[PDB]
Amino acid sequence: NLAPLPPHVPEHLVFDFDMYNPSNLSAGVQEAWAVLQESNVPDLVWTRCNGGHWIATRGQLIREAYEDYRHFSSECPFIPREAGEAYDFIPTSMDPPEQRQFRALANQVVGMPVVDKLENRIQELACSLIESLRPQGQCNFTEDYAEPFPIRIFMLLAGLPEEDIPHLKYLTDQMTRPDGSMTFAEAKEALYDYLIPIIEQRRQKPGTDAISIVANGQVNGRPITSDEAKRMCGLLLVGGLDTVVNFLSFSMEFLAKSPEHRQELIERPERIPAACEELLRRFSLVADGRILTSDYEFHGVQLKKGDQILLPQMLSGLDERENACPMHVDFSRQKVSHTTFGHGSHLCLGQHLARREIIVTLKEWLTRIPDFSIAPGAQIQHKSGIVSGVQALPLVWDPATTKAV
Ligand code: HEM
Ligand SMILES: CC1(C)[C@@H]2CC[C@@]1(C)C(=O)C2
Ligand SMILES: [K+]
Repeated sequence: NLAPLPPHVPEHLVFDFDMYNPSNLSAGVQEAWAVLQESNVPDLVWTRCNGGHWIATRGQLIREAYEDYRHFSSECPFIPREAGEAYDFIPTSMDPPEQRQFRALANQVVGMPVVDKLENRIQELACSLIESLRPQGQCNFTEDYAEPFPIRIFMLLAGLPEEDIPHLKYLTDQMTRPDGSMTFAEAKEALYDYLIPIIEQRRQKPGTDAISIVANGQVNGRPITSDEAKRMCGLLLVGGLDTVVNFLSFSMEFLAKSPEHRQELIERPERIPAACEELLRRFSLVADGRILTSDYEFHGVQLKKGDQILLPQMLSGLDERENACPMHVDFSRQKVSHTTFGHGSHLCLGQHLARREIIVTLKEWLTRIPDFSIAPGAQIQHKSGIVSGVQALPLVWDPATTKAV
């Protein structure tokens, strides 16, 4: 259903793309979004779906807008509008200058030095999951690896019990791919209800877990408030539970369908980090945006104060003006251009954790289960939203072709 076109939006710029249910979804979600880059589609279009909003369709505009926080504010960064208005996670809902003191604190719980200290446990968990799967000759990848591997690591980092995963995962998914049972505001209220007593507990009796570190932290040398600590911890949980989880499934679906790409990584393992970057480009998965702070003419188009603009991080790397033959996965691609982890002052703080999780997965899986395929018959379905994903990924292999390490 289509919101009436506002007076200021030109009719020739209308392209009614629905970011939560794109027309071409059955072709694969990145393909469905890539319809925005077909030959006669402008660089900046308006969709009347999901309340009405702009979409930048090309890397050049996506990058420019993410650099210009004075015109394109993160105070309302999600479509639809009621989700963006309710969204108050820190640091994402803040612009410079005030955003930066909170980044610095977040970076202390998810930054490179923390990832270094988690390295052994990440390795161990990946190995244990894959060894337990190996003799079985099949798995449901999304439930059996893509979910438990990154999520258990996050719950370890945060000092949260694993049995809380089903509830937290349900709430996080309502924020990014809602099934309709909860609004964003209701899912956020429920995440905060979970965190409130845990934050108070850990301010009274600090531990060394991520929640204690945020809740007792300072920002530019003054103490964080309880409310700030909640709004930061909520975001960290969303990052831990609904990013890498989805990305792994796109990457493994691809590797299951492409024996020659797996053979490349089996024959030349040194290539894994490069392969991780090219998969992060091809199977990019996030699309959020910004709100106009004022009336502003951008690339010949009159934007009005309060308009929302979706700036899909997914699209920059898929743009043939950034990467030739963008739908082709080439592990030797010379200049891998992408904004998969975002761009500008909100560049992902979890990207070092994400890459370590991805590269360990590829190394440890291909080492033990070098040969596998999609279960015969399976019609793999994607789902689209703020973070896109894979509904189910049934894999099979012959245990005789596997290796214990
Ligand atoms: C493949 C995995 C990941 C992708 C593709 C991803 C992508 C993104 C993108 C696109 C943004 C910027 C959003 C904006 O500008 O509005 C971002 C921000 C952030 N992400 Fe990641 N993310 C991933 C993994 C993680 C993980 C594992 C964590 C935490 C455990 C995390 C924590 C953060 C935080 C805290 C921010 C906010 C930074 C700020 O606003 O200054 N992300 N992520
Ligand atoms: C868009 C994101 C991937 C980024 C980290 C989690 C997420 C859903 C946000 O709310 C900011
Ligand atoms: K808001």
